[PDB]
Amino acid sequence: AHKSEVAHRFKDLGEENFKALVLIAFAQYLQQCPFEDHVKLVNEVTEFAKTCVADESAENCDKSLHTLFGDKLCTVATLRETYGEMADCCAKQEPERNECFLQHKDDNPNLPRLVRPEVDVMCTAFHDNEETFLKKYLYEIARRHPYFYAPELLFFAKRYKAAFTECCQAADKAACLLPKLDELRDEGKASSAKQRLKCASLQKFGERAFKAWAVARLSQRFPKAEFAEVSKLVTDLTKVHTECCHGDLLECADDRADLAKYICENQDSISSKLKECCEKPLLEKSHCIAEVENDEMPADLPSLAADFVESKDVCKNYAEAKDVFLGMFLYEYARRHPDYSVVLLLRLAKTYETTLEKCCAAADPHECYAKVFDEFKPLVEEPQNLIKQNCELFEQLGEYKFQNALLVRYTKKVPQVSTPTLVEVSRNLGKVGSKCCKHPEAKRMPCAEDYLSVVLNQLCVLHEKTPVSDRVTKCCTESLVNRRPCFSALEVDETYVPKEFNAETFTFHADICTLSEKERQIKKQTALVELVKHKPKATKEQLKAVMDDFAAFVEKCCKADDKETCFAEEGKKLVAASQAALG
Amino acid sequence: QVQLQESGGGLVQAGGSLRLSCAASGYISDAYYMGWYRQAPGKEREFVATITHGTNTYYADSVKGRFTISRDNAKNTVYLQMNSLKPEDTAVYYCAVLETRSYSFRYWGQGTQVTVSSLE
Ligand SMILES: CCCCCCCCCCCCCCCC(=O)O
Repeated sequence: AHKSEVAHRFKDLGEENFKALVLIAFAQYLQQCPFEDHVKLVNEVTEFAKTCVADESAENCDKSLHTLFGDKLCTVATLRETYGEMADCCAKQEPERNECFLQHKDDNPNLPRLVRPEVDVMCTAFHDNEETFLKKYLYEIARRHPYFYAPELLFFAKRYKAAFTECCQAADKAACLLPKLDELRDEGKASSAKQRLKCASLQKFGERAFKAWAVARLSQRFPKAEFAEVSKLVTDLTKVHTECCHGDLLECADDRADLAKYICENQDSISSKLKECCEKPLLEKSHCIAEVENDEMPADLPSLAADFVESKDVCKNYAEAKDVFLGMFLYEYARRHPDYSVVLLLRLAKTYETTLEKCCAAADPHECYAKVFDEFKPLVEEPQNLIKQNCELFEQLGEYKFQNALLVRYTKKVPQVSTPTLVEVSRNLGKVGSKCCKHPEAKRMPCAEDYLSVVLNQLCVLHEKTPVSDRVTKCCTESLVNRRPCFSALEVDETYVPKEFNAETFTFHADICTLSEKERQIKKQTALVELVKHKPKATKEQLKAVMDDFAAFVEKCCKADDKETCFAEEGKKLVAASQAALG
Repeated sequence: QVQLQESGGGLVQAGGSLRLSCAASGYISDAYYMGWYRQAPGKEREFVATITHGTNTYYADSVKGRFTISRDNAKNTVYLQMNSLKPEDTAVYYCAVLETRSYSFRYWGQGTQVTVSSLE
């Protein structure tokens, strides 16, 4: 919608962001091409933009960035050799050609696993050429997550750069740098899983359920706004999500900019925490708004019992506009409880809808739904207590031993799941507790909700491949709102037959003394799951003693001169003593 | 203390056999156990085989199934049987005496040399 599309986007983004967004885009489309080849492609597109910035009437400056990036994909000589069918996409005319490329993006490309180099090597290269160090970082991540939103990844690179600038100028760099890198890698993987789950849930459960989720979250974010303003923001927010899932980078960035412009031009009627966000730049504004803290809940709100319990003309409004009346109930309840999780608010709204659906059809509706608010209390106290109990357990045991507590609990919950899946789930949940128990209780539940939603979905899609547990399949075949309580409601499997003993499962060698602290813990936790599977009726006292004996067994044999004999003699004694202690 | 001396090492060809002996000049108590280490050219010291209790044998992965270790408790001599020798086995072979509870070194040997050469 401009005279020169490439010259305008270059001015809005600047040279810094333009180069990075083009680098991320090429790596996501052409995942198998080397790094230096993408660099030469970025500098060609970047230098062409500078011609249009100096004269918008120059050659090819009138063309949109889609067709300029499109035929630039068709300029590579190996197009058909590396990506067979893709070269035939180029015979199609835009827009029919850009959608042809989105098909070819490989979600799981055959590339080597990223091995983190030593701190000395990474920073001797970070100071050698700082811009090249960040470009390779973007190149290797973008071609392994082709659907990762590019400006989102661009913000990780800035945080990735701020760590190397700070950490590697301080003595004992690893104590500063490595925890910052592992923290990001976890948040980056969580961001990738969240972006994918937002799209998958939008298409699986329908646009109505997606809108209901946004109503609860935006009402928590913007409690001073009106239902008409919140309901409109939900429609536009869903419009942006529907467009952003299509895969187009520029279309998704433009819609995010439009919504950011509307919210910034109506601050006095939305929320008061946006004066700082609305002076940010084009890519920083939408990201800033999506992370804005909740505005102050208004003062002296009326009780929800008036418009939803203590009113004769209530069932009529439910039949007047069901989704609008329920939407008002979601809006009024969410704005007053920013400490509740969105899924929790959806349970209450679903419970309220289920009550009215049966109450109005009865003889006396008012006396039927008179105690509908009593049904909400057992649904609110359950997640409140669950978080409080586990945060006290985490504060007592620390992250590692807290994972071991979740390990035994879930392996006794469903022992049919494969061992690496239970370890991955229990470790990520321990990370969630380590991430959210730091916050006050008014922020613990919203903090844990987004992380727990993907963690249980990873378990579901992993267990979907090889179904072994009928209980896990049942809890996974539930609503996203009912999926979490389904797992927590499960008790220990009484009919689980213990698996036979395997010596190689509990046998350990001198190689365990060379891995890092993380992989070494993972090996103990893997044996902990297998120990529970073999003796599921074992008590917590009997398992804590074996785990404590395991720590001394690994600690002794790693400090010994003859580590080979130590792991063989002590392990042969440790297993025989543990097997005799349990029975 | 007690001295250790290795005997039986030399020049052998690939696929051949060789027997290494290691006699101690003193009584090896029921505590201490004896084993074998090797040091390849340009490589650090490496575990080979060890024996304790008189029947418990523990070998390294590279030599498992090819080397066999045994001890004559009354003769104060540990035996290392080598079969299906490979050129990678060319190293200085030491026999050592170690404590059981701590698994630490106590007595080191002088070290006999074994060189495995291709048939050519
Ligand atoms: C919840 C309030 C948000 C207000 C601003 C909304 C900005 C548009 C959101 C569209 C998301 C599409 C890209 C998702 C990437 C991400 O969330 O990590």
